[PDB]
Amino acid sequence: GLILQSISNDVYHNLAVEDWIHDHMNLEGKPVLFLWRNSPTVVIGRHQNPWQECNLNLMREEGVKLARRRSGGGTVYHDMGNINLTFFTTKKKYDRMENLKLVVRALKAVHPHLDVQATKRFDLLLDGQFKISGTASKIGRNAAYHHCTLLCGTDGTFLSSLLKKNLMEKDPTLTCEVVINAVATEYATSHQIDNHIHLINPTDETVFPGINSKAIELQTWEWIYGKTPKFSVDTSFTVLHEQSHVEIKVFIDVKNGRIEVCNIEAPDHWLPLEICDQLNSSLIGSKFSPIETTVLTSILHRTYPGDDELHSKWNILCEKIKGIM
Repeated sequence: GLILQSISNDVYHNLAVEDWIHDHMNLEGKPVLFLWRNSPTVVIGRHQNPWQECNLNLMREEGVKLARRRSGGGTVYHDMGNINLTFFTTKKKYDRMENLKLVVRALKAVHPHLDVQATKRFDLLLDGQFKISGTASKIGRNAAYHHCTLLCGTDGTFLSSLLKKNLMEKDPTLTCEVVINAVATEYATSHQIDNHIHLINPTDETVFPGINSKAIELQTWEWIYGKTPKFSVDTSFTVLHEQSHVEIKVFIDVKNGRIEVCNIEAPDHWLPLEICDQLNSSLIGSKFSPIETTVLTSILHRTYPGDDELHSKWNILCEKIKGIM
């Protein structure tokens, strides 16, 4: 048996460790539990769409990081009140359930007869209502690791905000540290080995042969965003005018975070078509994200003299545009 914890709260590092172990240490009759809490950070499954899950703009103003993990699964929000547990083992001995049950024991060993249990969809219902735990997995040819999160003190409301109830909020002394032990304890017993948690720092590559490489990688926009499977936009929105309404059309095709086909259409009478070209064009092959509003208005504020009504109608466009970038 073996139990490791991380002093760090830098998701990317705490993630790199994950692989390391999976790409390295032999879990053959040598299972490994790894526990680790991260700073506020939104994490998406391997093949998920960042722009779909979170209010990146909101996240942005918020010191809140985004990250994409090598394991499949859906999106959960991490913070200092969120306990991550990864059960590394041989592919031969992989048992999501065994793990969830393990956690329930851990849990009850700290709140005698607490209304928590496993489900069909491998999460954990507290009181049949509030959910408090998420699942994830990753399967190699010989070994497999079942990742999983626990909600001790994370804020559901501040979370709620990033979509498109807690533990301590039930029992104050359910401090993660407490739950971290309770778990480790239970895992100790379950294989019978020094109830000792081997603390670690994720950056220290004397212990971890060349890790920060991976850590940088999982951080590259190319990887975080650039992996998002092909996805398109087929929308519209109307601006007042006058006082009819002038409609706009937007149709973008994205492939690997890069725009592949951008067709932004507006009525020539309201706004010169050779502008919507300028945009569409300076946007093809560009990365899908907010647009530098200096290059933005640069486009024309130098090109087309000074029509305040022009500039004004230009914004209202960029506006609606950036509102979905």
